[PDB]
This record gives sequence, C-alpha cells and structure tokens, in this order.
Amino acid sequence: MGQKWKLYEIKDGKVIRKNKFCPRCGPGVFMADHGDRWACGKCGYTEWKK
Amino acid sequence: MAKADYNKRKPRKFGKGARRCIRCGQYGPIIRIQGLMLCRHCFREVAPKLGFRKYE
Amino acid sequence: MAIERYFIREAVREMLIDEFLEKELRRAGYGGLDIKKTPLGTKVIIFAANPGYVIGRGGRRIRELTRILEKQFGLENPQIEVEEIKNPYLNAKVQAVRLAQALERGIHFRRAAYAALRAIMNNGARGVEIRLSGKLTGERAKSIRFYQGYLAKVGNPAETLVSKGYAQALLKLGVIGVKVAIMPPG
Amino acid sequence: MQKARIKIASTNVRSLDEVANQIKQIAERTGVRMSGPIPLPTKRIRITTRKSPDGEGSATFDRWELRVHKRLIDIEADERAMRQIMRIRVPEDVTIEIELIS
RNA sequence: UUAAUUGGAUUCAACGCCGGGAACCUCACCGGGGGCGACGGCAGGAUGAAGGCCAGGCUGAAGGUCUUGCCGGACGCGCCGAGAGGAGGUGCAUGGCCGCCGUCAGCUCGUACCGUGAGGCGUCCACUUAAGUGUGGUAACGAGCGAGACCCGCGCCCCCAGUUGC
RNA sequence: AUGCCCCGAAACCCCCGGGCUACACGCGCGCUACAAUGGGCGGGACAAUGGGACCCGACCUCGAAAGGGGAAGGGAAUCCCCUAAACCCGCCCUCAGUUCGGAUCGCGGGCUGCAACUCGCCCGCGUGAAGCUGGAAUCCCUAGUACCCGCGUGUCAUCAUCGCGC
Repeated sequence: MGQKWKLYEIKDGKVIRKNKFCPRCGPGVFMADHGDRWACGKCGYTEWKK
Repeated sequence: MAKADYNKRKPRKFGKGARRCIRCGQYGPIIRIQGLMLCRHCFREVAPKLGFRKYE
Repeated sequence: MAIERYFIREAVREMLIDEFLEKELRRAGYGGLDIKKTPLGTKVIIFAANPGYVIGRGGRRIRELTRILEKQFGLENPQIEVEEIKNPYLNAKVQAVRLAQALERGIHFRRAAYAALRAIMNNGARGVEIRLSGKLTGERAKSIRFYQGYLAKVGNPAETLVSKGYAQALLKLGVIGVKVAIMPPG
Repeated sequence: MQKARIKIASTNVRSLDEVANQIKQIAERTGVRMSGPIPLPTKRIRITTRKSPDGEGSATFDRWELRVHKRLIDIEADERAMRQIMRIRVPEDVTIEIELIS
C-alpha cells in the first residue's frame, strides 16, 4: 500500500489556500506551483498559471 | 517516484512478420494466407477435412 | 469471395473444435463429435462415455461449452447435446484412449493387447491394427506392429477407408504415441 | 413468376446431380417450370506444400487439389418455391447461392 | 572480415536446403535505454499507490532519471514454495512428420517334417513375368504386408443439359 | 506436442538501430551471354492454367516512363488482367569486342514504409567493363519426354536470374 507522503498544510480555526485549484477538475485537486506552471496528479495535465 | 511503463508497438502490419496461424501459433514455416490462414504443417493433417485430395 | 472457397471456410471451423474437445473430455472419456452445421445454429452432439461430467454439476460444463464455440464459430446460436457412446469397441477413438489408460499404468505391451485386440475383433471389424511408436520404455527408438484382418491393402483403397484414433499417453520417462486403427465392416 | 438462378457448388462427385434433380422435389410446392441442370466448369484450386520440414537433400512435395464442381439450375416460379430451397441447405457438402431477378 | 555477420544442415541421405520474402519487424543474433515474477506464505496497511505529473536538466521513446512543487483512490513489490514464458539446452532421451536404401521383391507366420541346437524345409527346383507372378515337380499344406488389378486423370462414341455456343 | 535439466529484473520481457547480400577467394545450385543461323524497325496469325472487392482493373486523359487523375462492370464458363512468346514477310544495318553484351557508376525521378548508405526495384539521359565459344573434369534426360519459347500463380508492402504450375 503506502509510505510515505503528505504535503497538506494544517491551519487552525481559519481556512487557507495552499495552492491553486484546477479549473478543469473543480476544487479538490491542488496545482503544483513551480513559478508559472501548474501540475495536476489526478489525470495528468500540462497547465500554465491562469 | 514510480516504475516505468512499456508496451507493444512493433510495426507488424506488413511482410511475413505480420502473419500468424491460429493452429500452431507461429509463422516460421512457409505460411499460406489465401483461403485458410494456416501453414504447411497444418495442412498435412488438415487438408482432407477441407476436401483437399491426395490423389493426382 | 467465391463459392469454391466456401468449403475451406466452414470446414476449418470443424477442425478447430475437434482438437479442443478431445483433450478437455478425458475426464469423461472422449470418442467423437458429430457436428451438424446449419445456418440456423450449430448443433454439436458430443459422444462421450460418461454423461455426468459433460453436463457438469449444475450446468458448470454447459456454460463452458456455450462460451467456447462462439469464439471459434460464425454461428452465435450454438446448441449443445450429449449422446452416449454405446459401443466403445466399434470406434477407434475410444480404443486409442482405453489402451493409453493401460500403458500409463505400466501394463505392458502384450498384457494390454488382451483387451484392445481380443475384444475389438469380437465386436465386428473387417480389420484392426495397433501400432505403438515410442522407445518401448527404453532409451532408443523402436516400434512394434500388431495386425489382424485387411486394413493395409494395395493402393489407397482399404487403408484410407478406416476409423482412426491417436492418443497421447504420458510417461514420466517419455511419451508413447498410441495408434489404434479400426476399419469397421464394409 | 420470378426467375431464380440456383447455383450449386459441391465437393462431392455424387451429391451434385443428386441435389440438382432432387432439389426439384424440394422446390416444387406450387407450379414451376424448371431448367435441367447445366454443367459449368470445375474451378480448381491447387495448394502445394512441402511435407518435409527440413527440406534437405532430395525431397517430394505434396501437390494437393480440391475440385469444386458447379451446376447452374434456372427456375421460374413463386416466392414460396424459392424459399423451400433457401430454408434448408443441409451441412455443406452443398453450397447454395441464390441470385434473384424478375 | 566485422560489434555481430544468429543457428542448424555438412558424402550419397548439406549447400535456391528450414529461408516458395533476407531494410526495423522477420530474428533466433548484436548494441544501448527501461522493466516484470503469477497463486498461496512471510513483516507492512489509512504513517496514502503499486498509478499519475508541469518546467527546464537528461533519454532513440517513458516524470524514466533529477532539482522542484503537487493529486485520485485504495494491496502488492521483495522474495520463499511453485507456476506462466524462453526461437533456453539436449533430436545418439522422444511423439508427430520427412529424406534416402527402395514404388525395391523382399520381409513373416501356423501346423507338419528334419536337425542335440542355432536353424533348415515351405520362400528351393524347371519354365515364365515388372513382381516370393503364374504353371508343373518336390516333405510339405496354406495365409498375411509389399508390389499388380484397386483409386484418379488422359483418348473415342452415345445419351442427358443447355445464355459456353449464336 | 513432449522426458529431463536449467533460467527468474533474468538464457525472460519491451523498444530503437544493426547484420544474415559483408569479400582477396574456394565449392553447391541457377541465369544471362559471346552476333549476320543475326539484331532493329514495321506489319500480320495465334493461347492455356489460374487468380481477382481498400482487389483485377475496362475505357478516357497527362507523362518516353516508373506513376497519377476520372470512371464502368465483376465475389465469376457470363466482367478484368488478356493482345501470349517462339513464328513469318519486306527494308534498313554491313558483321566490331561493336548498334554485341549489360557490369559499374554519375545526375534527374517514381513507389512502399518511421526508414530502402550498409541490403530494394523500376525508368529516362550519360557511362558501356569482363566476356569473342571454354583445360583437367563433370551433369541431365527415354515421347507428348528431352532440346527450345513465353505465360500464370505463390509467398506477398518490398528484394525472383527463386519455388510451384501452364
């Protein structure tokens, strides 16, 4: 099965946005922010930072 | 990260290398393709089923 | 395509099911397959010795038999029947199999020619032969021939007018190749 | 009436006029005017194979031959007559093709 | 000779033979890049994947590989029993199939007889034929496989059938 | 198919590229061929076995061509490849290593496929080699056979001076 991966930040009391959310998958899936480039792990996309 | 992918992508679509036989799984004999799809070794035993006759 | 080539494209399908059936019905004992092909549907009457392993336990084999023919066959409406073999000795494909069982046991070559050459002839036959290629349980290749009546004769006539069975009998030392040729009366 | 050409190709010597003079029986259920069986050629297929897998030395290769022998019958009759003929065509042995023209 | 020129065959019975398809494929052989092991068992489970992935840096292609940031839902690597697969080894271990000697006139049996026996006779002898083929003689009388006639085609005539024919 | 034994990121598995036709040679099996018994040019008389729906391709147009464009019919005694080739008559040539012979190669182009330097075929223009009748020695065949001429088919994208057949 597993071991070992988390990259989700933990907030207290409030809500934060770690990253951008895919607009092609709605919220749930968080884009990797390199500088200007967006990755998506759900299906695999090549995306640019809209 | 993760283990690679690989898949079958050989251009078998032309030549002797495209062919195969359903009755011995190979096409290394001298194959026949007109009519039936079988080889010469599956036409030593097959031929009088199909009404091919031994006599001349 | 042609109407000359419509005996090469139905006849092949008959070849394909003869080879697969003989092997998977040694649980019951195999003997033949009478395949009657109509555009309506292919009706295969399996001859087998035991009816109770060719119908299954509850249609277990019956589901296997429906699904098999359809891959091979252009007829997508197969029906199945099991008829019994009612003279095992009349047919050469139940004496190839009967002789194979006795060899796989270690029952020698002459000690099994009691029941596959002194029983087949009692049943009726113009001629019968048993041929046993192998090494004869040795280490070098040898064959032995047993012959009764007319079944080899001058010309193709009376030797390509036979009923014919081949079986494999497996040894842990080798293979032995089992030929029994009955030529029924005629 | 409607003209049918029944073209009947067979692998057997004696199944060819035995189903071209006794397919007149099958056919007739109403009145019919029928043409006696007209022999067309044997179209011959050869296929030659080596029986040798190794091929070596001197060898003898099997030339096979299947001869498919053709009769053509014309009949002028109703829909029902034509139907009898295409309703049954046995195991084949006998290939039956039908051509339909007025 | 080349990185390799893939292997067999190798007198008849190997050499336009498997190859009656030889640019990759084919292909076995060689070179470089990556990578799977079933089904049970074994520690592991949600402490997130076995799968996925921008962007340059690298691969003949694949986030494959790295820096780097990041998802969807959930069982299989590793091996140990033990299979699938191997165009993996051995055809002086084989089946199946084939070549040649040989489309040869040979090769066997039963009873009898002869001989301690192996065996002989018969299957020899004379004549005759492609043939252990046939005839007569004979201590022998008969039978089987092979070969002949049998099976298929080829020639001449008749009859049937007619869109071949005109 | 199969006894036995071995192999398990591997003698497995996937992929790209290569080689089997490399070459001073020798041997096996074929072909082309050495010219006036001739070739060219032109005309006229003649096929048979077979195969045929992303296939044979009528016929019509552009190209010397390879090939392309439009399009009829045909799953077959009924349409297509398809008119065979040898044959013969007249003229031209005037008998050379060439107007023989096609080796090798340049430039132009077609076709298949990811791709034809190594290993494709075909055309046009140039190139035009070796070869000028074969020593020792050796092989084939007995009648519709051999001597000799073309045609079709297979495998099949492609290599045919091959194989099977007419």
